[PDB]
Amino acid sequence: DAPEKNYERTMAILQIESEKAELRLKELEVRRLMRAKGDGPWFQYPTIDKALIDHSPKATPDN
Amino acid sequence: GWVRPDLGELSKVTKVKTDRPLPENPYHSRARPEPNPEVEGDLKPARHGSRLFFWTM
Ligand SMILES: CCCCCCCCCCCCCCCCCC(=O)OC[C@H](COP(=O)([O-])OC[C@H](O)COP(=O)([O-])OC[C@H](COC(=O)CCCCCCCCCCCCCCCCC)OC(=O)CCCCCCCCCCCCCCCCC)OC(=O)CCCCCCCCCCCCCCCCC
Repeated sequence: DAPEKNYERTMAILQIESEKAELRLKELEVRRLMRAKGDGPWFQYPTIDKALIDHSPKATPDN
Repeated sequence: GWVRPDLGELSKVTKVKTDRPLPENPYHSRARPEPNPEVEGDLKPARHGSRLFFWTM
């Protein structure tokens, strides 16, 4: 191969691998913040659905 | 002149005209927590795949 080919192919490899490495570091930091705060789409453990609540007028008033 | 109600009448659900306001918060509920933001936008493919150590896809 030409040294141009190896050289620019190496630059392509280094761009792809450095972008993957920065995305992995961002993935670690995103997971840390979402586990700490719970305000992301991940780590959303379920609570009780409020579509189960009966809002009908019950038998006794004080409720 | 009082007619005794027939079988079925005293168990009806009636309507009542009131002059008091409707209780706007009878449970005294405070402000609800703001929900988590949903996802919006189209689904682009994964940037350079799985990124699992050396697997390029
Ligand atoms: C126009 C329309 C039509 C177009 C058609 C174009 C193609 C025409 C031909 C059609 C057929 C296409 C076949 C697939 C394409 C080539 C794939 C390839 O070479 O990938 C290079 C792949 C990565 O190299 P690359 O230079 O970065 O990428 C070049 C391409 O861009 C590769 O592309 P990529 O980077 O996008 O690849 C994605 C990713 C690239 O890979 C990675 O990201 C790296 C991680 C790969 C897995 C490493 C695992 C290591 C630990 C386990 C090791 C297991 C033991 C080894 C095998 C023991 C014996 C069975 O793939 C994987 O992760 C898949 C897992 C590995 C399977 C590869 C395909 C095998 C198909 C045939 C299997 C036959 C048996 C062979 C032995 C089984 C094991 C390969 O090479 C390796 O990982 C090394 C192993 C060799 C690959 C298999 C070679 C296939 C041909 C085998 C012929 C001889 C068979 C002899 C008999 C049976 C065995 C005794």
